[PDB]
Amino acid sequence: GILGFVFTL
Amino acid sequence: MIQRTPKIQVYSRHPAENGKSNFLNCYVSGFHPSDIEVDLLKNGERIEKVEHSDLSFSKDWSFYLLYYTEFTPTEKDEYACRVNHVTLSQPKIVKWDRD
Amino acid sequence: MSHSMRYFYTAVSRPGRGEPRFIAVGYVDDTQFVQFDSDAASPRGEPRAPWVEQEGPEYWDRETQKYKRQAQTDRVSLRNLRGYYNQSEAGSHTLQRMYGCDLGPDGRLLRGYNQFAYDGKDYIALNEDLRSWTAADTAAQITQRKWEAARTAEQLRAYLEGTCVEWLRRYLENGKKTLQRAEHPKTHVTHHPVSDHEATLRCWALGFYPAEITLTWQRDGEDQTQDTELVETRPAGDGTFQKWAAVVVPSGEEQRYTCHVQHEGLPEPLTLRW
Repeated sequence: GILGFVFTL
Repeated sequence: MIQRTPKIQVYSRHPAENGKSNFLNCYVSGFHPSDIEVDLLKNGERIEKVEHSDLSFSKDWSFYLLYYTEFTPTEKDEYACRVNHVTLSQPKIVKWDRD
Repeated sequence: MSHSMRYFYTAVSRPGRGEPRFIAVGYVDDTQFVQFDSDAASPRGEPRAPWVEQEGPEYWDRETQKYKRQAQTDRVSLRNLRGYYNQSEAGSHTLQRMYGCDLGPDGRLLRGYNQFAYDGKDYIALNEDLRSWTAADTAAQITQRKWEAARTAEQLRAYLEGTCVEWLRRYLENGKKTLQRAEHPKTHVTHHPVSDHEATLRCWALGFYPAEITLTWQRDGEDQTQDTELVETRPAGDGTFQKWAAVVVPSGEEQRYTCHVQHEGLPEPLTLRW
């Protein structure tokens, strides 16, 4: 199951 | 900006025996960037129903893909894998060698 | 023994040819279980193993939703990276990510990881402690400053030490027959004359799982590692792997050569002869 928290470089 | 050329291996899933159903593989690896075209050839002509793995990559970040089709080898039929990539001036053809 | 779950993400911009493509694949050990491709006819999380196929539509819809959200996000990251490096609008660029976790014989976390590359080069990596970063260059130091301010590592550490492991554990239960068994290589040795004084001996290993293997030619019991052609380990297409190792030998000396095969699925290493 993938990480659900996202964020940009 | 990395540019790395594909390593190509063409091989069968099981040791080839004439008249026995099998799977022909072309494994392309070690390449960058990710766009690539891969064809499997039978007697010089493109094999129609060819499937492939989804794009993945190795520890050094270089990409790899498996292209494959079911086939039944015979004594005379010749198979090859043809690949094109930004690093190649012309599509590169690797012939299948049973060993 | 121990197991891993790893995700691999690739986002590729293509200015003037629509928005960047996003492709993800997931593995438990050496077994693919999922893929998502934004360019797929229907972009959805796709099962690739029987032991996630029995996960119901809710699990799949949630995975799909998260993949789409990730893909959009990675498109913003590509935009940001173009800016950091003062790169033109027109060129195509690649962002890769790998992350995952490993667990041990007791089902407990061993380690987690999360690394990023830009245009095929190391960009920024979460350090082994899961609390700090290593930036490869000046631009990556910007991302470091940004993630330090935002405490991004805390989010990543919580997932990697917690939910990543819970998933891995669940998948290991569901796919035990597949996942917790090694398959020994099937071997054979071939021979080809090369000239009036040399021949090639080729040592084959087929059908093995996991991918890790060592093939070594020896002469009189001693390694000839420096003189062997070793091919990269390659997928058979059925979830197993293949490799071969070849050595060119003086014709007539073949009886002194042995191929040594080491693999998890072997109780003892093999010694083979032509």
